[PDB]
Parts: sequence; C-alpha cells; structure tokens
Amino acid sequence: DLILPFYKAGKVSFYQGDLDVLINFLEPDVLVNAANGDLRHVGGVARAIDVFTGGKLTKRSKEYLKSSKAIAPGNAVLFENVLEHLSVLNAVGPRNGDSRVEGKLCNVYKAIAKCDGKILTPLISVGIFKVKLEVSLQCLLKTVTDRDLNVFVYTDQERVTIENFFNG
Ligand SMILES: [Cl-]
Repeated sequence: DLILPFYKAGKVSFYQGDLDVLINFLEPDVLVNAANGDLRHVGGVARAIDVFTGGKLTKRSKEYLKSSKAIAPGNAVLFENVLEHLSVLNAVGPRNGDSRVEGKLCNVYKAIAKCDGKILTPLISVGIFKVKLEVSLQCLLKTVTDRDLNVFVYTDQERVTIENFFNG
C-alpha cells in the first residue's frame, strides 16, 4: 500500500503530502475545499483543486452564483461531480475573531460529516483565515463523531503540531 497516514485517531486518519498525490492515491469521492465564501479559489487548497480539475471548479462556481446565494461562513455547499466521481464541497470556515468562531466551525465539520464515500479534507479555517490549529482540530474531533475521514496537511510543523495534540 502507498500513502500512509502519519497518525490515526478513531477513524480519522491524518496524512501529510501534496494534494494531487493525495487525491491520486487515496482516491476520494468528496474533496472538501476550504473556500473564502464569495468563492474566488485562491491559495494552497482551493488554487490547488481548481487547477487539478482543469479549472472546472471555478467554471461551476460562476455558474452556481447566478441562481443561488453566497455561502455563509459556518456553511458549506456541494458541487456534485466536478469531475467524474470527484465531488467538491465548498466549505466556508469562519474568519478569525468573528463570533462563535467556535460554533460556526463546528457546523462546517458537521456538514462535512454528512457526505457519502471517501472524504478528503484539510483543517478548516487554519492557514490564511488565521484560526488556531488546536481549535479546528478540537472541533473536528468532537463533531465527526463517527465516520472515516481523511485529513491532510501540508507542512511539517503542522504534522508535528498534530502529533503533540494526541501525545500532550
Ligand atoms: Cl446550509
């Protein structure tokens, strides 16, 4: 077997590594994307997935927008099959220091919880959105109470920070 999780906690598995490669070998079904909610797809995740889908993501997005409402931090929306057997879920995390940063985040995990098949997803609202990893995790673990989930990060420091979460 090839890409192995570097930590495992309940049915959540944590992977480090590049995106395309993860998608490629982990073969998911739902790729959760971290999107800033009026839906320009910039930075490590989104600018990533968009490119991988040949930019279909963005094409569906402008489309989406004409007959549907911008996504409200604390909400996510699903684009079914942006590729064949590849669904992208557009998660809008809260910014740092809006209110119930807490609650909002958890709904996002909660909504993610809800999907079908293999999920690959990054940690919401971490990175540019400047929310502590501790929390996005804290929330993650709480919410997706029971289902297999595939979380990925990019950095080392990230990877580590996660390990010490479980060690203490
Ligand atoms: Cl909703």
